[PDB]
Amino acid sequence: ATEQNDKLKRAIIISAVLHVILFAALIWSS
Amino acid sequence: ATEQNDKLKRAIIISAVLHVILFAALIWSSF
Amino acid sequence: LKSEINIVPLLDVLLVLLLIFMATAP
Amino acid sequence: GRRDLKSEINIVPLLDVLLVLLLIFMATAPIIT
Amino acid sequence: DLFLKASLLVKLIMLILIGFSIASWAIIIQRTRILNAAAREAEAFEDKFWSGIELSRLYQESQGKRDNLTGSEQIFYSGFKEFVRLHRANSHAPEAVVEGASRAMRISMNRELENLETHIPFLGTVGSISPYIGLFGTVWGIMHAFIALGAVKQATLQMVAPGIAEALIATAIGLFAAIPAVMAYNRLNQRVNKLELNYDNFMEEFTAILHRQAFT
Amino acid sequence: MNILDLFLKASLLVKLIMLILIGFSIASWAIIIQRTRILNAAAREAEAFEDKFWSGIELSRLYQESQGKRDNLTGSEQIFYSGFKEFVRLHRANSHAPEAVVEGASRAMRISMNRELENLETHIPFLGTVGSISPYIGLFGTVWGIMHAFIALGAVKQATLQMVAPGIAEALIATAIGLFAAIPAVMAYNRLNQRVNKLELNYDNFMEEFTAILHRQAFT
Amino acid sequence: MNILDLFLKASLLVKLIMLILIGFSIASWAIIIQRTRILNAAAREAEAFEDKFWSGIELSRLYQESQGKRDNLTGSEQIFYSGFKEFVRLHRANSHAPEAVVEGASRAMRISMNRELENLETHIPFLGTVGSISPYIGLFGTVWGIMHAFIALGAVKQATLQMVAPGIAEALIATAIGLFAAIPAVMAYNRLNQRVNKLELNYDNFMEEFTAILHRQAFTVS
Amino acid sequence: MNILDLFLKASLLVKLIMLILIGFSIASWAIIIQRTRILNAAAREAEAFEDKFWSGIELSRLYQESQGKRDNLTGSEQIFYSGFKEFVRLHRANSHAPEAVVEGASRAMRISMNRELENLETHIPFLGTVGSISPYIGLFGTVWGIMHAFIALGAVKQATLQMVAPGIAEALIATAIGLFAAIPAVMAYNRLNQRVNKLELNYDNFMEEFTAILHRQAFTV
Amino acid sequence: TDMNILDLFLKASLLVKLIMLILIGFSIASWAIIIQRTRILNAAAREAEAFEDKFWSGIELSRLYQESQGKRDNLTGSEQIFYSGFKEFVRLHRANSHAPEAVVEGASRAMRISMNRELENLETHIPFLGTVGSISPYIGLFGTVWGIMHAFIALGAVKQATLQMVAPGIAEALIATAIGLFAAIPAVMAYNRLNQRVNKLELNYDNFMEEFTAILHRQAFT
Repeated sequence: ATEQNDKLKRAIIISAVLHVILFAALIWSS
Repeated sequence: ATEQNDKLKRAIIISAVLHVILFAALIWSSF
Repeated sequence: LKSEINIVPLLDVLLVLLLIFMATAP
Repeated sequence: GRRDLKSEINIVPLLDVLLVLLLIFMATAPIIT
Repeated sequence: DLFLKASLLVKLIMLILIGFSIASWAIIIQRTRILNAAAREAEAFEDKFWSGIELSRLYQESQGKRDNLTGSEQIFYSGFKEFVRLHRANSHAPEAVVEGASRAMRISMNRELENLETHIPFLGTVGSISPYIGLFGTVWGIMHAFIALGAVKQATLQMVAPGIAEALIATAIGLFAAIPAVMAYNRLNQRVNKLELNYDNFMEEFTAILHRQAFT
Repeated sequence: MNILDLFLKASLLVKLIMLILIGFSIASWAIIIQRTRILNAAAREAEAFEDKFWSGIELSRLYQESQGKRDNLTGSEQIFYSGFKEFVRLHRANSHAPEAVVEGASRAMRISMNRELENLETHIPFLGTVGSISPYIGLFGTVWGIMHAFIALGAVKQATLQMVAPGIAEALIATAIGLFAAIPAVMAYNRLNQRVNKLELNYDNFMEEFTAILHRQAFT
Repeated sequence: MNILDLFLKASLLVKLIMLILIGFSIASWAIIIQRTRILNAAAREAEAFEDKFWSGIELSRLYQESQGKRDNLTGSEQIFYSGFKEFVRLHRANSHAPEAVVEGASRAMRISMNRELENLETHIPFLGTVGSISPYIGLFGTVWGIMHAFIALGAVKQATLQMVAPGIAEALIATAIGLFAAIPAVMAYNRLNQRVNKLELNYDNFMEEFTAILHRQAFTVS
Repeated sequence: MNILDLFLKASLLVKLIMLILIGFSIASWAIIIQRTRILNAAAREAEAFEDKFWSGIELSRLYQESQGKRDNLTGSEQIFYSGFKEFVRLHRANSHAPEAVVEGASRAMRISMNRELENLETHIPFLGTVGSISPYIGLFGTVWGIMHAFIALGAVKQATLQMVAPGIAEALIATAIGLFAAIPAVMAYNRLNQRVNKLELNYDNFMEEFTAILHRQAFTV
Repeated sequence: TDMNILDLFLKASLLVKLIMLILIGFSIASWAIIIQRTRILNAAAREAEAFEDKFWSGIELSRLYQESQGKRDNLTGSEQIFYSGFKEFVRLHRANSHAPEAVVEGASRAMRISMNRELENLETHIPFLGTVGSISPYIGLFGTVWGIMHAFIALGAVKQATLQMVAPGIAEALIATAIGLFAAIPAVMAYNRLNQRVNKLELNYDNFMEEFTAILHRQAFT
């Protein structure tokens, strides 16, 4: 019904934290 | 029969003149 | 339909960078 | 049925020759100095 | 400014790419206005056709707006006009009458789709070509650099700088013409494919009710 | 060296291009993980429904079993429920000729197939834009960055590679991120369109094969 | 000093690659100019015959009008003439079974329709070939130019990249003219195949209409 | 060997890109071997059933042989078994029109044909993406290596080979491995995809043949 | 250019020897396949029109089947489709267990199987030109990158360096791309042209098979 939008907001939360920790790990390498 | 080869040769000649004009315009701009 | 990567303008950047090394005159 | 033929512009081989050429110039800059 | 001092070839290349930029924006705006109208018009007609009002009444409506007949109305009117023409001539069997009428739909439906998409193929060329017109602009800028740099005792970045400037500007305008065109071409082309399926869907269900009308 | 130190000093335009391309990377990875989960569920559900429907259970039983869960219905089960509901409505309430009720059911199926199918392809055409424009937006950020460098450099009386190279290195970031935002969208858009086309073909074959049963049932 | 004297000074291999890529650019633009006019005429002739076929004239009267141009027939008229000839032959031969007459007429249309399309697409595979190899022929000229430059740079003791500027310049012109020969040919190959597929679909759709007419006529009379 | 220490000392981004491209290279070879084995077996086994079916054996005898193999079924035999089982089920269950048992068999054949083609074209779509984007993953690693070369050339009033070489070696290796992961997929993908379409045309012709036989059988009653 | 390619091959690292040997091989194999397949597609094109002319001569098909048994172990192309179709037609017509409608499609299977076996004999090495035309420039480029890395590793053994000493190592590495493109260009031209020719002969065999199955159908019912 509408829960697929909340699943999309959950999907944005996991892609955002995965990119934040990727760019943090990349910066931490130097 | 043969008219398609006439229209082909006409297209070859037109395209060759168009290339000669294009490469003349490029070479003229090189100076 | 398909969609590939288009990077043709990267040739333009590489040709400029290549010329910059040529211009250094060591 | 029918066959098909390889019509597309593969730009990758050209792109890789320009990258290799840039990398040669870039590596040799401190050799020429 | 640079455009006044640049070579005659670069003036033409920059004017072609600025021309493709303003033309591709004008086409993107205009096709979006047209496809918005055509989508709203189509769904508004489908609800009229399936209302349970009899087809002869919708034909009398269409006879009044014959001039501004577009989209599903212009498919419907062409099909029903040909159906009435052949059925009132009575020269053929009912299964043949609806076959001729269904062709008069398909001709009219092609005539509408070829009017909706009329400039969309050009955006496909602008999005494909603008990178290579940039690539030609940079090669001509690089020519102006190498012909000087190969003809001096020791070069400098100062003497090649106008060749770099002409090259990078021609690439920047090439990308600026390409991005709106390659973005909007797939968007507009997918909206045309949606209307093609919508009209093809109508044409079959309208052919089916005519087949039952003809045997009745 | 660290990316944040180069980001903070950069021109407003290339700094804005970074936020666009990072935004496309963030969004495209969310859309890929969301869509691939939805298409996996749809593929397994449609395959399970073809095995249920063709098992030889009577359509009266299979309809009332379907009707018990109508609020959360999807895929071939939605197409069946929409078709049979309209078939029953027309053949019971109006009792028109067999073709007149069957075309009405076929229309009701065609609507629900289009409605289910666009619910599979909700945000897929966004990946088609990201995969096609992202490398060009990256390259525009790089070309602008190299020009900017030369504009700052051009005041110097005699230039050298050492003073322009930091500006070129800062400018290449927009090409690298323009590709990093593109690769995953390219891989996914080309694959998800195959999977949706495979489901479209499955639903379309179910519509024809079920329409033949409604046609024969109404004719008898 | 200028592109003219650079081309005159260039190695014999770069001159040969120039003549090959100009030769393909000449030939591919000639094929595009010919084929776009052929497909414009064929698409118009198909629509201009099919309206007449659907004008309500008897097929026998249309065939009698077409017999007077047997030496000149093309497109949907040549598909119609091939279909009707084999129909009016097979129908009379035995007072024959209608399925066997109508299949034979539909097959006479199909073979005549495939025989017509190979006259429309005749040179199109050459555009697809020119568009495929021209990047590689340009790139071969580029790599050979860079090799000859780096060999010459290995011979002189005070080596510097200033010594190879004209060698890299002719190598870059060779790839640039390679993509110039490629691009019109690749875009035109895709575009002319879309046009031939649209026109093949129109001929295929006409064979179904005419097959239904023949099937209904044969089952009425036989 | 010191080569492992040089790899450990490379940039974190290039270490990830090497794991992605070496992962794609290994997965590409594993798919090319596995799909070549499967498509060889499926092409041979389908042909070895078509002759059996056309041997002039009565189809009920062939079906009761196939009932003894019901867990091992694949290809043209799984299409046959699915068609004949549904034909018998419908023709036995009630007095149905002969078109209804022919349509039911034709459907049961469609479903099992599609379901068997999914078992053949399992990892060929992925192999196609490796052959397509592997050079562009190498290109991204190459631009990262070039960037690490320029940021070193900018650092000191006279640079040296030992300072720039880390960026160059990362860029050359990312170019080389990007090509090495593409080559197997680029040769095999079009070949394997044509072999799946070869079997699709075999199964579609077997369906057309067997449908005509079942139609001609049903109309005897 | 004027540097010795055998001296280059002797000096270069083991993997550049294998890459040059593979690509030179591909080129030789590519030309050998193009020459051989050009003769075979020429012979098959003559056989197809020569047998079709014999078939429509009005001679009784049982006489052509007797003539074909005079070359049973030497059949090719269109005559092989005829012989194998007529063989299976005679074999089934003898077993009266099959109605004529159940003979004709059984015989048409023996035709379709035989046409497939003939096309495998025409097409046999064509899908090798498709790999040489597509991986060859990538194999050449993988060789170069390796040769360029080898040149800088050999240079880096001494801290004192000059462009004059590494420049021949660059030129010796670029040969792998030059050969890799030289093997690719003929293979792309010929893969497209040989597919175009094979696709025409498939269409002639398909048209012949529909023409002959109609002759079997009316003869079985007569």
